[PDB]
Amino acid sequence: SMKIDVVTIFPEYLQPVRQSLPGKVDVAVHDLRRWTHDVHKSVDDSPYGGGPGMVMKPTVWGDALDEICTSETLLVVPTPAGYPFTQETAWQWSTEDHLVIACGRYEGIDQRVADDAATRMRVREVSIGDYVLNGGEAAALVIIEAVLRLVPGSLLEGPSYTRPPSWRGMDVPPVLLSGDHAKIAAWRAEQSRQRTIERRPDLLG
Amino acid sequence: SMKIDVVTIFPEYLQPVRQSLPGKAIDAGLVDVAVHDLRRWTHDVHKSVDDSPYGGGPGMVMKPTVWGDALDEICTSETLLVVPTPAGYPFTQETAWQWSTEDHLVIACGRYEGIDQRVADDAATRMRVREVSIGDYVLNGGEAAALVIIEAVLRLVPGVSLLEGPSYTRPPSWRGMDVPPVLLSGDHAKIAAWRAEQSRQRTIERRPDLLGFDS
Ligand SMILES: Nc1ccccc1-c1cnco1
Ligand SMILES: Nc1ccccc1-c1cnco1
Repeated sequence: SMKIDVVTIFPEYLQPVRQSLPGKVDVAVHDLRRWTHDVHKSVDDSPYGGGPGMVMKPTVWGDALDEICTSETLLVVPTPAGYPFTQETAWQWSTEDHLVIACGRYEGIDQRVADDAATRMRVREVSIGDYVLNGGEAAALVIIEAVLRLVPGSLLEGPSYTRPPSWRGMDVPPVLLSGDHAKIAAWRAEQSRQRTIERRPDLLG
Repeated sequence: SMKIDVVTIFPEYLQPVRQSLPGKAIDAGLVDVAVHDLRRWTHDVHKSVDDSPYGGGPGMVMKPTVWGDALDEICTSETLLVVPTPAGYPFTQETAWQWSTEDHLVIACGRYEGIDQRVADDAATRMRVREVSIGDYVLNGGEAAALVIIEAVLRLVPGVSLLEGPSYTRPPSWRGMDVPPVLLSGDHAKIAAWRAEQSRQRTIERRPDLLGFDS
């Protein structure tokens, strides 16, 4: 049984993932503006030390996490400056009772929010890849998907084929129709080797 | 002006593209994003898009016939066909910059155990095709990757190294935690330096690979 709370100023981004799950795991989405202070519902402010963009306010985020998090919570913060989120990470988090995902803008959440939370609960700042998003919402979607599909409920993969055996002048590799399953395995292994060399030589060292 | 077509068996799942950066870009007319139900190109009553794999293995493979018809209608020779897949070349910031100047992106979202390889092979005889991974984690399908790609690319469209260090804003003291004094000093040189040192610490600790170190 896993509970996921997402906090975001774009709550509608996450509805189409909440309404996708089967046997209700529970996924709840919260509008950050619930915890604003002022009639203007301000969530960000100018960065100390100058610079472009805006930093998300610690007083707002602090109130939101205070309400939603407990000592058992794993607080996940998608950020370009995060540790890499991997399948290993997904496996670890799949056994957790409570994930809270804090979605911020690219510019960031005041660092004191995470630092303060970390004195009471486990906090994980994570990046899903080396590209820049405008905010953490899309990364939250990726994390939610990768984690939840592992909830009870190396080399690259090579090419796959299905019917028909011949399509637009291209035949399915005859070995796959051979009924020689040791040979098929060996062929697939060689396809995986070639593809890993070509596309992901980093995986080979 | 850019056109993005997304083809998926879950068109409703691509509706998050309607807010945030992408939504604003669409509203401002800098991009048009159209989502297509793959099952529109089926002809049987059960609208079957998948079948069991040749050679054996777990799960199902998406049929080339349906994809071929869909891509025939949506793509031209100028199209950049994007296929998210765990076995793809890495999608990076460099890729996002490159695709940001494209006139037409078509994103094919796969489900089950993948799309028959001949779909990509056939398309490549007629247009540029890019199979890409957005990271080494396993998704159920290409839909979430499409959303990531769209966001990363659209924020670079005209009109729309080292890790970033910590950022701070008001108030200067919060829960007994103070903003680093150097940031309040207005000394642009000392601030630039502190920020450089923070990023170094963070990059070495979290992403040593960026600086050419192990793990
Ligand atoms: N660029 C970002 C901006 C804001 C929140 C997360 C990210 C992110 C996470 N992984 C890659 O990018
Ligand atoms: N795992 C997947 C399954 C289907 C379509 C894309 C992916 C993917 C791409 N990059 C990471 O995951």
